[PDB]
Amino acid sequence: GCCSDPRCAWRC
Repeated sequence: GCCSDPRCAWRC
């Protein structure tokens, strides 16, 4: 998942 990565979760 995207929300799995911090580089994405940053905006989750």
